[PDB]
Amino acid sequence: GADLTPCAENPAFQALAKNARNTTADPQSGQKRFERYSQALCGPEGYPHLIVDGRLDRAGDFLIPSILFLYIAGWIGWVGRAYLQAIKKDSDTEQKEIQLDLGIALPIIATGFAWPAAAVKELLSGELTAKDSEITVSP
Amino acid sequence: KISPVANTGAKPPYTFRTGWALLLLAVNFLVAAYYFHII
Amino acid sequence: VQRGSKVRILRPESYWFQDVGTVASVDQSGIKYPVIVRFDKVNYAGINTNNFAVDELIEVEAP
Amino acid sequence: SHTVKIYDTCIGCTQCVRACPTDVLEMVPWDGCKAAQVASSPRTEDCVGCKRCETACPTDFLSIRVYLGAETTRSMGLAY
Amino acid sequence: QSSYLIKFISTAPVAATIWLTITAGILIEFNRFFPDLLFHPLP
Amino acid sequence: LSGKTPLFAGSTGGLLTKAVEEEKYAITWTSPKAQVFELPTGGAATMHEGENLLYIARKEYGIALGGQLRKFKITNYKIYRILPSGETTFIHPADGVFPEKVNAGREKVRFNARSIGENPNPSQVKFSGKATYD
Amino acid sequence: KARVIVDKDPVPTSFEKWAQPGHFDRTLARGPKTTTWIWNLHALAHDFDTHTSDLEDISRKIFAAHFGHLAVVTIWLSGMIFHGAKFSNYEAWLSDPLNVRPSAQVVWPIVGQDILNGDVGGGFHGIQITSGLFQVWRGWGITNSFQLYCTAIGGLVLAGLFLFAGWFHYHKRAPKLEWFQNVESMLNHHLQVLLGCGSLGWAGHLIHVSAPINKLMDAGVAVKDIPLPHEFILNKSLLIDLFPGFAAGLTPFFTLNWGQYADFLTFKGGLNPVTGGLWMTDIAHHHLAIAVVFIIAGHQYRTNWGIGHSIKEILENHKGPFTGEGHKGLYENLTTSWHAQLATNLAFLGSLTIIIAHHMYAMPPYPYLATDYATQLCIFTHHIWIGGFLIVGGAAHAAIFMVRDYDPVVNQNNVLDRVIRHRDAIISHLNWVCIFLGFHSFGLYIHNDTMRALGRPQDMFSDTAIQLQPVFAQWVQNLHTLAPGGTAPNALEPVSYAFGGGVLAVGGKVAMMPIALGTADFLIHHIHAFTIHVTVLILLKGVLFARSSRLIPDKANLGFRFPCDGPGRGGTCQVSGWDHVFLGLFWMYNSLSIVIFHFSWKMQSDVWGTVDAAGNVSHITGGNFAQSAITINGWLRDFLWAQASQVINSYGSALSAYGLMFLGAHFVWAFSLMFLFSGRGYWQELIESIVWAHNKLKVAPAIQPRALSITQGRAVGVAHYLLGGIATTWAFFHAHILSV
Ligand code: CLA
Ligand code: CLA
Ligand code: CLA
Ligand code: CLA
Ligand SMILES: CC1=C(/C=C/C(C)=C\C=C/C(C)=C\C=C\C=C(C)\C=C\C=C(C)\C=C\C2=C(C)CCCC2(C)C)C(C)(C)CCC1
Ligand SMILES: CC1=C(C/C=C(\C)CCC[C@H](C)CCC[C@H](C)CCCC(C)C)C(=O)c2ccccc2C1=O
Ligand code: SF4
Repeated sequence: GADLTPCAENPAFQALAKNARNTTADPQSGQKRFERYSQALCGPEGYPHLIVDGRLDRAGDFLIPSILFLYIAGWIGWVGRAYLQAIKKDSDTEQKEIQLDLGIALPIIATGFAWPAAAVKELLSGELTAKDSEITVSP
Repeated sequence: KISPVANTGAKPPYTFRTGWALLLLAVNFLVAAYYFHII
Repeated sequence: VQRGSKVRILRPESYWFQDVGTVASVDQSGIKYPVIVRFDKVNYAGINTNNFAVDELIEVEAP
Repeated sequence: SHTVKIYDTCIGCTQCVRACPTDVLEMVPWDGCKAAQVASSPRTEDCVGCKRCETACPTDFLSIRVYLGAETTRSMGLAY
Repeated sequence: QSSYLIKFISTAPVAATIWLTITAGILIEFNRFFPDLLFHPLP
Repeated sequence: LSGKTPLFAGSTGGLLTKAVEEEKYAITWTSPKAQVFELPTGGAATMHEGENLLYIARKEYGIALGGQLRKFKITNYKIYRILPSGETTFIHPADGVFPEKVNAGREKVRFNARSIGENPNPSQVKFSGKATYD
Repeated sequence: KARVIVDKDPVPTSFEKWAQPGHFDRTLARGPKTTTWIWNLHALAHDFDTHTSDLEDISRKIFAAHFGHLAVVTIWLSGMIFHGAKFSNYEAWLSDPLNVRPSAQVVWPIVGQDILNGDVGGGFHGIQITSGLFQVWRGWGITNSFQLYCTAIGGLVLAGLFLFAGWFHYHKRAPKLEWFQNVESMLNHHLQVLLGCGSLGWAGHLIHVSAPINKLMDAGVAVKDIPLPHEFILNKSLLIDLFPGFAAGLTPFFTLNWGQYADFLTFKGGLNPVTGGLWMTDIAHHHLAIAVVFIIAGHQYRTNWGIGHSIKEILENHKGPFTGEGHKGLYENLTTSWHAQLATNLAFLGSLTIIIAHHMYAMPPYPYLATDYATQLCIFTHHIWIGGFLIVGGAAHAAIFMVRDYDPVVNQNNVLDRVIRHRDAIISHLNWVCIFLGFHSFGLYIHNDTMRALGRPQDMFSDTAIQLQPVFAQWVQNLHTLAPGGTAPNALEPVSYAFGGGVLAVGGKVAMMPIALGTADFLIHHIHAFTIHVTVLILLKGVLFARSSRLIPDKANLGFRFPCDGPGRGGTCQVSGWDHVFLGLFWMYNSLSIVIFHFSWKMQSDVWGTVDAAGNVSHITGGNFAQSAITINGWLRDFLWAQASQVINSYGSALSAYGLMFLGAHFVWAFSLMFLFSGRGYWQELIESIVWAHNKLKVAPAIQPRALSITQGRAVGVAHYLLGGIATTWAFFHAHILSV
């Protein structure tokens, strides 16, 4: 909290709420917007402010979006990492990169929901990191 | 080939690295404690 | 090293330095850098092959 | 002026000489048992320095380099 | 043949266009029903 | 030095003041036929059936021309260097053998027995007057 | 010996080659070992000359590729009129073209973007349009939506026919090389049928449909009261009431009593007072005169009946004392190389497109176009830019002809060989002209810009000070104002009120007035001449020196597209014909950008503005052009800083997208500077370190990643530099003029 008030009681917020300019086709989209934003904290200007402190009182701001991202993003990286590794054993690696082998990819895309488990498994004992001595380097 | 490009000579736990880093981390929580009014 | 063996180069200033490569041929002569190798990754010029000496090489896997 | 230095990784492809615009490089017989040909750079005074010799070399890194240096009329490509 | 058509769809652009349009349509369609979503409302 | 000039009307692209003051060059060749060939500096010119001779401002014009001559199956091209005092020097096929082909009489020059990685560092050689490429 | 020669089923129609890429080239067909293969795939897709050497295979691809291109244009053109049918206010716009703004685009009620559908007018919520399609349809006599709905389906049908043609030709029925080489037949057909008959046909539509209908509409009748076009044809009583010349019929035509058609084939040459636009009868008489000239002109060439000209004989017989063999060999070059034909067609087509933009603003040829300043400004700006790009393309393919298709045997002592053999004198003098103009065009601004800061307004180059008047143009102006009477006697009013004459007022607006030329126009016209000469120097140099130079004797062997040819000889950077085109585009953009700026401020200051009943014309910017356009700070102040107020303040209103695209355009311009200033060498070493992190975590790509090629980095930059530039003034021109 710094130079702010609750959004529900702030006058400048209520001033903007009367003229909300509904976004979607729904007529009440404007009033429905300002209703939910009353929970957040607002400043003198009348717009809401988010606090990414990490306090559980206000976690929907950044913390819940933060967790939802990393589960989605690690899905993409684990899938890409596994699809790239599976191709390397095959003969024609470069063509499969451009012309995707969907038979190999979609089973991998079916997985990835449990990417944190496989990540920890490779970290504890496996292939998450190659040795520095066996990687190309400049002089 | 006079000097290797990769260094070696350490063990799994890395006691010296963890000791100083955990100290730096302990200070960070102490600052957070005053901010959250834990102390 | 015998022909058909995977080999890890140790020569600096090589694009494939600290990378594995097969041995396509060896020359039974007094020539320096007699061993011929081939890699999957191409260099900046796209040549994919170059000759190297015996001391610049490790036998990673058997032929 | 521009020094052209050749190293031991030559294999006698002769692709450097064919690319020289000014005929600076000339193959010479390697007395050793490597091959009957290894490159040389006798007429280095006419080296303009276009690096065509380096692009044509098939080694991992070059068997022949072109270290630039002092400039002259022949090197700067001046017809005036 | 159909085997050739599938390879054309599996290439980089067509696979990217088909996938990104699907991810785009989801965010697009979700945003018309659930309008604003500045944050997650906490009970 | 003898020969006939290629027949062309002339061109601004050509010889300049440098030729009078320092080191004009020349190129000589002989062809059985009389074709049309592009000159080194713009334009097109015919060539006579015997002992064609052309004056060029640099050495690069000649070898660039010689490469074009090889398309017409002409391999006897000789380049000279004419100084202001009239001194001429036979240069490009310095021996009877061309450069790409090997000849026993020649010697290696500016050859380093080591590889590029083995060259010394600059800090090892500073204020001595020597370079790393030596 | 014109003949239809065709090969039956050369190329099959399998889907196999779709899957495997790089089929067209052998180097790319091997495999994608590297990411540069991807970029090279697109850069070599249309390089048919690199795919094969047989001109039959090249021409068949080109002739069929054109058909697929036409389908794209027809789908586009059919798409525009379709939007006018379903989502538009055109039916309401005809009721009041002066109070309702034109709109045909509607964006859906999704996140925050329903704002763009503001109250454009006529009870319709849509984006305001500046292409001017509404004025065209009124010129076409379209008065209802169903009529437009029918035309759109016809274009889509026409699109399939063109699409069917390219399939039928490349695969089933491929013409041979002889079919394309009969030039004398091609030119007769295009002049007579495509241009002559097409012009003659449009005269029929104007005479029967547009001219009568528009003559009822400007009178004041309701849109519903207007009969349909077929009603005019069947019922001649309605047609005779407006144009009584039709009562005589077609007999005055055949009997050469052509004066009876004077009612609807006039030569007034002025603008319609009611609707700002040329008279439909004058436009009706236009195409009829054009068709006869084109139909007659196309019979010049032989086309296999012994009667006509051989173009080879015309060119060869035009020799002279100065030119050795004249135009001998040009016919062979133009009949053995597609690039030469492409260079000529592009260059003069681009100059044509610029020439259109100047005619249209002074001679508005559509109804109510002049009063719509927004349509008029974007229309001029549009074709001005497209012509600039096409001219630069002409120089590129002109140089590509040299490296690829030049034959020294053909071009021996001809007009072209003689041009290359004195190229130094051409450029050295053009170099002198470019310096002379840049000093005496821009230096006069600095002298004014410097003097006004020093408090010395008397020492400036201004209308009160030293003024350099454009006497030559003012003389040519008076000749046009006096063309009514004397020379061109039958003309009642001049060809345009821009040259001079009385003012024209539509509603409260001004359609056109005399454009007075003072010291400011004398300077800007020289600025244009300065900037035009320099891009010619850049482009013309690439053409002559693409084959060889004093620095590089063998430049053709390296090709049209090579980065440097080494770092020696000082530095040989950007020595190719390609890089000249890359540099010329910035100067094309520099020159063309002042033209539209000269147009915007002059027309707003001197021409456009509200007009009172007493003739008092309250111009938009208040005549500030004369005393402010002489200094650079005046443009920065009065043009850029002032007129951009509508753009930045567009937030929270219907024009908010223009403020966004305006601001976003500056980004892409600056993002361009990454690739222009930098070099491939740094970026490859950066990717090297990033590849290590992937080799660490075993995410290493099989296709080894490499930085972009050198010529690509230059190409990628100029693409951004121009896109980010043009989009900026695009939004500024739009948001400013649309508000005012
Ligand atoms: C009826 C279906 C059909 C089929 C099966 C084929 C099959 C073939 N054609 Mg063919 N062709 C067709 C219709 C067809 N064509 C039509 C209708 C035309 C007239 C335009 C042509 C004109 C044509 C030419 C001129 C050539 C071929 C060639 C080929 C062969 C290689 C094509 C390839 O792999 O590239 C596949 C490429 C694509 C699928 C991309 C095509 C993109 C389209 C045409 C344009 C899209 C424009 C779009 C609006 C731009 C938007 C940009 C922006 C939004 C991003 C192959 C046998 C080539 C050949 O034989 O090589 C020797 C060749 O030179 N065809
Ligand atoms: C009639 C018009 C026309 C035609 C038929 C051609 C045809 C050709 N040109 Mg060419 N050119 C033209 C106009 C034309 N050009 C103009 C106007 C210019 C000046 C800009 C050039 C400049 C030019 C150069 C500099 C070169 C060619 C080359 C070529 C050849 C190969 C091009 C290629 O592979 O295509 C494929 C081309 C690409 C994939 C490039 C894509 C560029 C995109 C479209 C730019 C983005 C613009 C877009 C509107 C931005 C908004 C949308 C975006 C944000 C999504 C081919 C014969 C090349 C060649 O080697 O010829 C032998 C070559 O080096 N041309
Ligand atoms: C504002 C930036 C700027 C300026 C001033 C110039 C200036 C010039 N460019 Mg250019 N150029 C630029 C940006 C610029 N360029 C950019 C960004 C590019 C990349 C696309 C290029 C690419 C480019 C090419 C490719 C070419 C040029 C050419 C030219 C020259 C044209 C001749 C001319 O106008 O006479 C000279 C005019 C001026 C210098 C204008 C200002 C001079 C004032 C009025 C006089 C100064 C007063 C006084 C004497 C000062 C004395 C001070 C004392 C204390 C010393 C000129 C030197 C062309 C050329 O050289 O052909 C001859 C050419 O081919 N340029
Ligand atoms: C990564 C580093 C970075 C970043 C982020 C910026 C950021 C900025 N620079 Mg910049 N700059 C940098 C480094 C950077 N600079 C460096 C190193 C230099 C060299 C010194 C410069 C040189 C420079 C110049 C010379 C200029 C800038 C400008 C700008 C501004 C761009 C204006 C704009 O678009 O507003 C941001 C607003 C938007 C993006 C919103 C509008 C666009 C909408 C959203 C379009 C739709 C986008 C859509 C999602 C994607 C398109 C898809 C479609 C194609 C299909 C912005 C503040 C320009 C400026 O405006 O300054 C006044 C300018 O002229 N900079
Ligand atoms: C709590 C909180 C906070 C804080 C945070 C932080 C400070 C953190 C950091 C963290 C860190 C300091 C960490 C680090 C890490 C490292 C690493 C090392 C990473 C990475 C890993 C890996 C190795 C990866 C791999 C992978 C995976 C796993 C999956 C996907 C793919 C990939 C391959 C990528 C804040 C204030 C913001 C907010 C509130 C709350
Ligand atoms: C930045 C820069 C680069 C580097 C630029 C690069 C490597 C551009 C890379 C473009 C994209 C990001 C490549 C990767 C695209 C991905 C494969 C797409 C992923 C798929 C999803 C988007 C669907 C050069 O190579 C260069 C060369 C010469 C002069 C200047 C420059 C220069 O400025
Ligand atoms: S290695 Fe290079 S310098 Fe040696 S012969 Fe081959 S091309 Fe010539």
